[PDB]
Amino acid sequence: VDDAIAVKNNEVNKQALTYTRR
Amino acid sequence: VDDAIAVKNNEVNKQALTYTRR
Amino acid sequence: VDDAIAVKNNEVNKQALTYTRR
Amino acid sequence: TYPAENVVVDSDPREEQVSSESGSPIWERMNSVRFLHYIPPYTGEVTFKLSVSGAVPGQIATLRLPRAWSRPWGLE
Amino acid sequence: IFVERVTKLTYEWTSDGPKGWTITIGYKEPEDPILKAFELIQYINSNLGQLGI
Amino acid sequence: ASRLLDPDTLVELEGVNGEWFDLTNGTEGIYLATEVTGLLDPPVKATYEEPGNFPGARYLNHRVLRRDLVFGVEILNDENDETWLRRDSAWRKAWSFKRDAKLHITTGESGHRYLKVRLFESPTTDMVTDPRGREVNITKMVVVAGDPFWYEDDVVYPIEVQEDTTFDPNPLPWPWPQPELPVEDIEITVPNANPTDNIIWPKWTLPGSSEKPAEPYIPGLPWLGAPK
Amino acid sequence: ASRLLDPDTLVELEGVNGEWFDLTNGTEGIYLATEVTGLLDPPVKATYEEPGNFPGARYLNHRVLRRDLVFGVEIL
Amino acid sequence: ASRLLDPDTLVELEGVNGEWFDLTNGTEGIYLATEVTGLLDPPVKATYEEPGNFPGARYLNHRVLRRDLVFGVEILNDENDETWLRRDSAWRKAWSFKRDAKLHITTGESGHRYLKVRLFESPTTDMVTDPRGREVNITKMVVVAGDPFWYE
Amino acid sequence: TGLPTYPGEYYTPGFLGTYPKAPHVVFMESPYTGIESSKFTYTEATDTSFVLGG
Amino acid sequence: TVTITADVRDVTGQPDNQQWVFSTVLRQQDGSILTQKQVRVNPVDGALSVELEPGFAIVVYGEYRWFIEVPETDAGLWGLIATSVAVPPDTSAELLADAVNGYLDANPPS
Amino acid sequence: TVTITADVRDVTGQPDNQQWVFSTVLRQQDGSILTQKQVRVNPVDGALSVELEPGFAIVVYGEYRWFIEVPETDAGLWGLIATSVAVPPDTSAELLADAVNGYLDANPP
Amino acid sequence: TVTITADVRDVTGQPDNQQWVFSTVLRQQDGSILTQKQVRVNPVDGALSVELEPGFAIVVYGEYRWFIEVPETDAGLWGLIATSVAVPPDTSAELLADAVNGYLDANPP
Amino acid sequence: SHKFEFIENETGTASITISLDHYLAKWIASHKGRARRNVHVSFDKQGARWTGRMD
Amino acid sequence: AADMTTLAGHQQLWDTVMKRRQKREDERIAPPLIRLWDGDYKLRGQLVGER
Amino acid sequence: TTVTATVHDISGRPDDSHWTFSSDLREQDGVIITPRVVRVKPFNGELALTLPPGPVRVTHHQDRWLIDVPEEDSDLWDLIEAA
Repeated sequence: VDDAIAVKNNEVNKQALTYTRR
Repeated sequence: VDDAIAVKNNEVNKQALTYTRR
Repeated sequence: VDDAIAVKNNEVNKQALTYTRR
Repeated sequence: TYPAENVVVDSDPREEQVSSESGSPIWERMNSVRFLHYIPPYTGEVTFKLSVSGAVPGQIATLRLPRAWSRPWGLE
Repeated sequence: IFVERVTKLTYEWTSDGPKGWTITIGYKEPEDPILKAFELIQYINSNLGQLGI
Repeated sequence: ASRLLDPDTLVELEGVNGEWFDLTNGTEGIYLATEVTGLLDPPVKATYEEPGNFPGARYLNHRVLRRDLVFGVEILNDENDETWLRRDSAWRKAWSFKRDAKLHITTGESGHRYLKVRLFESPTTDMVTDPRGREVNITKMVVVAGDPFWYEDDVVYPIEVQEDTTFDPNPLPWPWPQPELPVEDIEITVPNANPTDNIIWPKWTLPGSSEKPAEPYIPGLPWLGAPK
Repeated sequence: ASRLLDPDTLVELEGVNGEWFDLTNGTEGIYLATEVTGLLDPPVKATYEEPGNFPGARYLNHRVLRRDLVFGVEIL
Repeated sequence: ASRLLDPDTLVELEGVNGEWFDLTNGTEGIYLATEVTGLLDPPVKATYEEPGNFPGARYLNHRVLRRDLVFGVEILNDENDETWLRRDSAWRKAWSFKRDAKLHITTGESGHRYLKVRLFESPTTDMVTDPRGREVNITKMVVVAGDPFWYE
Repeated sequence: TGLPTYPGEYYTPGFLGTYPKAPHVVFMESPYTGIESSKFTYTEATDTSFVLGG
Repeated sequence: TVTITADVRDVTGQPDNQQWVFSTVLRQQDGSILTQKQVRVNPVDGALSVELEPGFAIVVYGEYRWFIEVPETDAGLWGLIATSVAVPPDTSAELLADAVNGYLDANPPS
Repeated sequence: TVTITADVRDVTGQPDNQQWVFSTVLRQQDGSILTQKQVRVNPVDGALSVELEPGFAIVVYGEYRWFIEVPETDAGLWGLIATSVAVPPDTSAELLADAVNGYLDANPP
Repeated sequence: TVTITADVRDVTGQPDNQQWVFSTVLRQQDGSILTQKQVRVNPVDGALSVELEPGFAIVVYGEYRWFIEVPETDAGLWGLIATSVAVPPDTSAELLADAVNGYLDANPP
Repeated sequence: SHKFEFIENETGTASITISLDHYLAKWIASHKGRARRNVHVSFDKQGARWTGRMD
Repeated sequence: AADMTTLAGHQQLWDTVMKRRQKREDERIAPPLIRLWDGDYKLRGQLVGER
Repeated sequence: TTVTATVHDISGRPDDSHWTFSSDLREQDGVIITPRVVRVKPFNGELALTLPPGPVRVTHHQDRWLIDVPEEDSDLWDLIEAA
């Protein structure tokens, strides 16, 4: 379901902040 | 399930044309 | 569902080795 | 010659809240002020006070009040 | 009321009619993390081009 | 006490071409059948959230859904243009997916209300054998009211201007200093602003100026004439 | 008052070779069996949306679908 | 040896407009209708884990959930403003999704307690034939208490 | 501090549109909204002085 | 247009705002047709007030139905109903009051 | 109009705050119409206090149902309950043994 | 009120904290109405102590039920259980006394 | 719900999911109310302390 | 134009605004006009019947 | 042939609930009159309509009548009570 891909997308977005900044 | 992942992949491949060229 | 995303993640990790050396 | 800016005001948040007979964009001149408040269920007597400037005797406004019931009968 | 500019408009239509509009008000970062990876790669390739000059 | 229960209930359909059916008395050879779902209250979705690792849940919101109304019509097979076939054709012609028919219900206890209705699925008839050879056929209706309530006519109250409040625009700064314009105050009392179980959003119809604007309008240019 | 219901309904198949079958009279030994599904009206997908918190739904589309006919034939 | 079982149990509903229904005696023409689910205990989610290869499981938590309360009410069809239609509308007026009604239980063995109750689904009567022509009708109630305890 | 003024393309029959002088559009997320789903993000400022050069 | 009126309470003197229902048989008044439409009136803060057309009307309230002739003037509603309402069931306080009277008085000097 | 009161306790002398219930039949009092509405009253910290209109009233308390006559001036509730059970309307003017010799008592204010 | 007491233990000499139930029939005593509320008392470390109003009370414990008369001064609960009456005394005389005393309080000399 | 991650010699992250009716979620939302605008968290457990700033 | 002096003209104004709402409803469900053009921008045709 | 009425509730307000008009199939003044059951709605409690002379069926909720319509113009109550 779309929601399961959306949940894992949101976790990867919060872990990408280890590696990037504005 | 694997069909929905294949659809999500085709949408990202299209949006990546904003940010890429040969 | 989560196991299918995990299988596809493992296959992408094996294919990324074409493009990377640690 | 266009109709004057005679208007329908509709308080409902789903629709364009002010519309003119002319098709003039009078709702854009509201500066994002909105009508916000409904008449609650089972509301009896209410007094509505309007004010007008620039009008002449013989012009009328109207107040229009829908009647929508959850059921085909009962609920009075 | 929070005000700023419409930065992205998406439209979608299917054989069941319109899906409507996706509107972004203000400057949101790409929702798919991979599109944020491509956005950083575009920035590098432009910098890497001027460093070669 | 001893009593026959014979209700006053009258059910009528007005179709998308303005043709009418009495589903109670069946003067068009059509009657409402013994299965109805989706009269009375419309469906509601109620949403709750977990309050963290604590007892119970918290209310968020609720929403009225579309009214999915499921019913049958019994169609009597008589002679000439009163055949089942002709009546089932006449019945099908009353309904649309795009245009609202309206279902009217009348009682002595509440008067008259109507529901605006459309097809959600195509009408069905069971065809175990040729329906032209059957003495009655039931057609199944799956219908939607996307505006889910029951309507009376909308009440209109007139509000009359009685003082001339016209003024000269030309002496004024822009925009006009509304604290020093001439003003009339109009009061209207409504005895029953909302009898119903639902919230009511009022509407107003307001008269614009009776006096001609200060400048003509040129399509393709901004009209600078507003201040005067 | 008193009547026999005896319709004049004729059902025929013309095949892909121009061969004909009368399924009412069975002069070729074949009759339409009881229980037919898919004559009369074709199936339709009505599309509605229920977004936000306003009461009810919006109509978006309706499409006439592929008609499926399920039937049987009695072969003597 | 020999007894009638006749308990003093009183069930009352206090509506969102402060109207009252006695659901034991039906002086407003309404009675509680046989099968009730949810009066006597709130649902609980007990969480356990079974990781690795130990025998058994480890407890992590338990939480009291919102309580679903499913019941019906028998509405008698009498004359004048005491028809089924007047009673089922008066009954409907006592209930809300947004405001809380109170369901009051009194028993001599333990006194008076009440539950704060909301609609969860719209009340429904089956309509095999016109409800007004039936001599009684059952309105089905699906009700929620998000605060799941019985208060003094 | 003055009372709001409008561009003269308003008042004109059949016009619709935004000029930056006078925004009008509000998407209300209050009851009876009509919007299908939403995400609002607020991001704080993350940097007090800038260093440049090389 | 005759105003029929009453003040309506429960046993504690608090207002009762349960609806009162007015209707008629079909008949003609001053040339217009009067229909059987049930007019439902709320008491407002316990005050009931309704415009009715003269002649026959039906009043309904809870279990009760009463028939009234709306008089051509401005009457109070209990006066039209009263003949059709059963008297409150006789209870004994007047007997006990008499029996506890009939003193032989105390008159202490302190 | 008229106030009826009681102090209401359990066998341990602590307050009992269960509801009393008050109603009447449809009738006219001081001009007004009095309806059949069942009014529910909770004692507060053990004090029961209710405004009641004069004349006939019904009092329900658990299993019990007393028919009472509200006096024209303020009173204790238990005197009205006691009157209702001790003197049925058929009491035949038995005159109470001079109210049991009046209990041989009286006092001025 | 009067304090009524017992020491409560199991056959092994450990204290037994299961609840005792106290109630009465509806009556007036002093200025107050006493209600049919069932009041549940835990023994504390096996000491049962409860303050009761004098006169008729009902004691319940497990399967057993007893009609005690509470005396005017402090007493052991077992002496009242051993002397418990077969069936409740009537209030017929008390209801007449209350009705007269009420009507007298409604209009003094 | 909540989550936090400690990484050796690298930036860990944390998140909190919260109801909007919570008095602290209303305080995070109202930037009008915080004269000193940054928001910091501490998670304390078994002598360990995760601390960080809202992105 | 409608007569603002009488209720019949307030009804005509209402019915004019309700007609404009209906045209906006029909325009929101209408698909875009799609056209295909060649390398020198000549029109090939309008596309209708895409999935 | 013109018929009129004013229609009210017991409180003298308009009753705009629909009346119903129909006939048997017949010819009057060279026009065929069909069995179609026309719903007619009072406006501000007034109703006015044209009817062909001779028999007409009138209905209002459960009330049914068979009026006989004259050449001259007339009030609907006077026609209804003549049944």
